[PDB]
Amino acid sequence: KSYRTYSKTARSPKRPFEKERLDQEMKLLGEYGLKNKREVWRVQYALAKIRSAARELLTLEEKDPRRVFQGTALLRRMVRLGLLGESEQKLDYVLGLTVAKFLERRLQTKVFKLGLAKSIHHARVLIRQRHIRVGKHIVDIPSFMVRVDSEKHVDYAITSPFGGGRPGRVKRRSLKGG
Amino acid sequence: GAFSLRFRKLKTNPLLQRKQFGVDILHPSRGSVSKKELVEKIAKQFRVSDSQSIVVFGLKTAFGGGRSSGFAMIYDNPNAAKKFENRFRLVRLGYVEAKPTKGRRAYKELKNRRKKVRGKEKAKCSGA
Amino acid sequence: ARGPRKHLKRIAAPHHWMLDKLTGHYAPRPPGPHKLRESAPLVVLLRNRLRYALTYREVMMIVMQRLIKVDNKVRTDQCYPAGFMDVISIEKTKENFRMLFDTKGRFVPHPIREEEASYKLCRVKKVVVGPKGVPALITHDGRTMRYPHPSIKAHDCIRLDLNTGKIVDTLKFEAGNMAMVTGGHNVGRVGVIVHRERHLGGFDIIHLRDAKNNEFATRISNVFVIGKGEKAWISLPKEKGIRLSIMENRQVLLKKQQM
RNA sequence: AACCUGGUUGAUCCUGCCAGUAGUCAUAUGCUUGUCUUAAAGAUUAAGCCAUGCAUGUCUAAGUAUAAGCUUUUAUACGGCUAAACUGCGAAUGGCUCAUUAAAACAGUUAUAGUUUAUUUGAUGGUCUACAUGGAUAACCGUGGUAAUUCUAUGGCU
RNA sequence: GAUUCAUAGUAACCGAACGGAUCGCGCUGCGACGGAUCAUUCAAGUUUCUGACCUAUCAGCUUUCGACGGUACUGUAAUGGACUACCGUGGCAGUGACGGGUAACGGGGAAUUAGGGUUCGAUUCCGGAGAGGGAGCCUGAGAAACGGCUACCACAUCUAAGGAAGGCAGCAGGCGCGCAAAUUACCCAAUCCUGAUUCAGGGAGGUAGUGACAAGAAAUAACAACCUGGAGUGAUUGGAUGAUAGGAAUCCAAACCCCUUUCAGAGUAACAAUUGGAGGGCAAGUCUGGUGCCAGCAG
RNA sequence: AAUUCUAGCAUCCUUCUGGACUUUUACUUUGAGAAAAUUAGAGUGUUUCAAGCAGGCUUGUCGCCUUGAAUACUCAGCAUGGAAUAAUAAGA
Repeated sequence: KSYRTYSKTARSPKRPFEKERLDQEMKLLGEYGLKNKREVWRVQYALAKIRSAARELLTLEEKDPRRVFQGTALLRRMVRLGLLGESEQKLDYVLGLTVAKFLERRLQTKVFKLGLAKSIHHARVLIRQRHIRVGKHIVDIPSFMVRVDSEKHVDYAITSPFGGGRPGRVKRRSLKGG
Repeated sequence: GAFSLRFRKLKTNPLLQRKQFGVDILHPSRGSVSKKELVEKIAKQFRVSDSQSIVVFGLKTAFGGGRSSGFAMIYDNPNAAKKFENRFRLVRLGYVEAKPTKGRRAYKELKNRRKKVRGKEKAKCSGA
Repeated sequence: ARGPRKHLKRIAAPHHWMLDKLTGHYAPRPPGPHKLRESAPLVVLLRNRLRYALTYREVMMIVMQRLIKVDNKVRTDQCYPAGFMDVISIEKTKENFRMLFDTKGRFVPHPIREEEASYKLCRVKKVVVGPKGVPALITHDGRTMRYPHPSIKAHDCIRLDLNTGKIVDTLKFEAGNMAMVTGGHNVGRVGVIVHRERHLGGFDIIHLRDAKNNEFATRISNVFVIGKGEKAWISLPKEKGIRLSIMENRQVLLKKQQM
């Protein structure tokens, strides 16, 4: 009845059990500090939208007015998102993307890359416990993905102990208790 | 803790005898802003006569806190503001006391009984 | 079935109003001078274009002041179909709005001068003899002007006076006369008329040429003569009905938003 | 991701199915369940059957006021405000369901020189006691009938 | 594009239709209502062409009682075998007529990871049909109406036994069918609609409750110092956010949730993650007890 | 200069001032008209995201961006440029 669209962000692979596949996915969990195999398949699916878009465009012709429009819009996203570097703007380059390029751009890594978090796991806990101001307002969610002008901007939230606020609750219990 | 006011989307509306605009407000430290405190500050900004001309609604604090934004609507006179504005918006402010009506189910049960009696029907009013 | 439908639904509304999907199950339903899908009701001007009203309630509170007029006449109904080339006049503010088609294919109230807001154009649907052997035009608006010139034929516009009833300035329908499109794919585009094909049976079509030398076609029902070969009786909206390209409309828009 | 593994033989290469695997923004069902956002839900079989309550009514300066109604202003036809009732308009929209139905319906595409159209918008029109024609009907008052209903009769006004 | 069209003219016809016996604010303005013809608009009725699932263990259908056509009525809002008189003998079919089946309303669409396809579409929009089964009809611009009426049939209510009234495939709710589906809740505030209408009404519609049908995000820990040494372990102590419970303001038609900020709020972080497997296919133990072609597993 | 399209000249119509003739279609090209929702898709930090169609600048007050909400998609039917291919017609 209600006019609300909805979609599925991921889908499971055809083979359940392959030692080639399970090993290479487990590295991506171990590097970037992920909860479960759905978080990989999300990005697996998200790439294949962008990849199948370029695969459709690249078959045609460089002077065709569909490709010059829809290509330049797609390349703007990859430059904005910090996914493809700006030195190469060819549509061909989008194909040479991998899942490691997307997973380095999410906020788990860009905290750690920043280095405030120290360790991949710690960085996820800092995000979820209401620290880390991205731009103007604070962000609670690991799978954010940063737009490259915004990346310098990540900093501890004004509120909170790292930030310069009330020291949570447990430090007060020690301080008032003593 | 105080707050910083800064309006947006202003539209002077002489047909309706009122000015409409989104407020935007910045409040580091403080948790939210009450409308009784906001209507005092927006009065002295806009150089108004009477608080009762002004009426204010919406106000979501954004995610994180510090920032918030809402709607507002400065009339001229309170008597013009009482006419054109619906009563529920005024009531939160408290300019006008709430009107105690009877229930919707109770009112419906009168008129179906009122169908059955022709002639003088007004004995059904006291009977219900 | 069984009679005329009193409701219209959102989504089943016209797209060129640009009523949203949420925030209502139904949409306002406009019968008046103009058709349902070749008009826009007076509510969605006030709330969803001009931004005077917030709600459907507030439009009743505006219109029952008797502040809104159209064609120097007060229309009290909130769901009155105000269509192509109608003047709107509000006395408070002292500003007037002639409704034209935007280049994208939308209604927009184009603001105009006080002396210009007297007159308006009406393209004649046909010409026909009434009783006592008197001649009579009929318009797209559904007016019926009577005692014209013998000059005036079908498919051409006449400047009405409005302050008085009578006609003032004719126009002819020929090659080298300015012409806006009112419907179909090429709506909101204005160009000189190159040529028309006859096709003796049904549906005459006209090829015509934009001021940047783009050539495009429409049926004669959609075509609406403004004025002479270059120049125009009326004031035009933003872009003057060029309709620049898809990549151009991208480039101009994102260049704007960076400020 | 334009994908393939197990099973006929002492063993091999085939045809060939069976089984495995994955999806459903498809139902049902088992065990488990901390949080917030959005949200399908008596379709499948019984278009089977229904207690009770509710879902269609409506008044403006502008059709008709002698409530034996109200209200302070005090009006020789009529101060306003209004129950009730007559008149007008609506009730043919909306909502629900899928049993019918296979060039039927429906879809896109014509035609109406083969026609009706409340309303809206714009036109038109002296040509047939004229300082004003007629008599009944509610509500209301008096009064009954019937076990019982949105049953209503006789009598008197306008 | 095209007429016997518009329109004018001539000769008469009928009453069965218009040419205002109406109302408010203020020699004179404004608009409320009524009604005729002509456009106009919201429509509706017919109508051209093309398009569909299975079935030939359905091959010949249609007709004197309209089947195909012709003339002249009649009837309709108008065109028509739509209907009636006479007259002709046609029309459709192997490119599937006629008949049967559908666990068949049609389409816009949905699922399905090359391309081509296959299956689904009761269900948000647009048509269509129906209000237990059939049929008939009044009023009106419009209905063969069912929250209108008349009748039969099938169910069923009250009766003082003469009679009277009923139609939830509207919203809740109940019985019954089943593998299979929610509250007899609050309000017109939003969205629109009807009316004599700025004001009244609306189970249309919206808000809440039930809700692992479904879609999205992501807790169940992190970091230190103090054995394996070529970064991982080790309940060894150690100090550093919401689940929850109650305020504040905000939201709301009135509650409620979200988002803010608040006093309390974890050390086997007892605030304890389960569901299926471990011969092969299929990722993962020639482990240890019990059972002995038994019980059972096993797609 | 490649790649498009087009006028002439090797004997190439004309009735006029764009259409009539070239047998007829299919085919292909461009164009008309065809509701939205859904689908792909332009733009935009709903905190991310599924979504949604919003927003964004700013001590200025007839606020501005003469604000955005693009566009595609929708056999048979109507129209049109064209030299092949294939039907089809014919045979002053």
